[PDB]
Amino acid sequence: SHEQFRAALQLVVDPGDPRSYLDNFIKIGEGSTGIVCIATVRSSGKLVAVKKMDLRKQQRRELLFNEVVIMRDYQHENVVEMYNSYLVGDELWVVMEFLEGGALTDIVTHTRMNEEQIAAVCLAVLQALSVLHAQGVIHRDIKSDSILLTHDGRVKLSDFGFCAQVSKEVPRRKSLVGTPYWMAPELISRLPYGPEVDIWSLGIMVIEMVDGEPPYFNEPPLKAMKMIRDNLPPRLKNLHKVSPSLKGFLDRLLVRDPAQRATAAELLKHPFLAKAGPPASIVPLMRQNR
Ligand SMILES: Nc1nccc(-n2cc(C(=O)N3CCC[C@@H](N)C3)c3ccc(C#CC4(O)CCCCC4)cc32)n1
Repeated sequence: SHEQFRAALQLVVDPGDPRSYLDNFIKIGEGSTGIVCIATVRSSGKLVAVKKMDLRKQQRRELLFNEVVIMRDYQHENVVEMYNSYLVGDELWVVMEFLEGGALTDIVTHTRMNEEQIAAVCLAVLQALSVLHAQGVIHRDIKSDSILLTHDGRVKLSDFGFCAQVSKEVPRRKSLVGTPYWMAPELISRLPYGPEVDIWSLGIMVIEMVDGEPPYFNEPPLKAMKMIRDNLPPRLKNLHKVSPSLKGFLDRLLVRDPAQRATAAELLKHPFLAKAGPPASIVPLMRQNR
């Protein structure tokens, strides 16, 4: 029931009304399960971002739990920091860090990134994924929209609306959740899957950074959704533009066998991630000056 769900939420969220100390709401997106705004904290003049998700308009209402239960003040240098969570009226509100460089989607649709910057983004994603897999969490929707930047080129991971916990005891999942063009091959076929789905999506995101779109991004969602199931790993339309180091690194990502996919903890020792430029390398890719 709606009311039982609201009651359960009120036991984990911070009480009261955040509209007391927030104003100048500026809308910035409609991402995953809710709209995302920016507000100023009048008590300080600082800026924060606010994810508003209405319980009434949800496919699965049970998705709202995880990001306030799993990502409850979990700190990490490469993961968007959540400050507070409130239940306002009929919507759940998440207040967090304001990442000012936009999403990575804006860069891959407008410019071409050199291997030195691809390695930077990947180093950050794997750094955060390593810890997230050790603690038992799967992102389950890693893609361009899930990656935010600061003004200084630092990269953080976001959009945990689809994440899940595995930990000990039961260690797998079988839920068909995410974005169609970015998911694993043992996804569309319901099979017990662990953190490795993320890694696969990461590989597809690598493809993004090389071409500006996931394999079969031109086909409608189901038209490609089924299309990847039988096929072998896709390959980039611009493979001639990528060095063999990137190609090897990516060849240990888009492995069809989940038991022969690489693990983020073991992917950090790879050679390609020596090409990782300082975060400043990413800075010229943002809209300040392309
Ligand atoms: N600059 C800035 N800063 C902070 C947030 C933010 N942001 C914009 C979103 C948005 O709508 N986008 C993304 C861009 C492309 C567009 N198509 C759609 C968006 C969606 C979800 C979350 C999330 C979350 C958490 O799970 C992360 C861990 C802690 C709990 C909350 C954040 C989002 N953007």
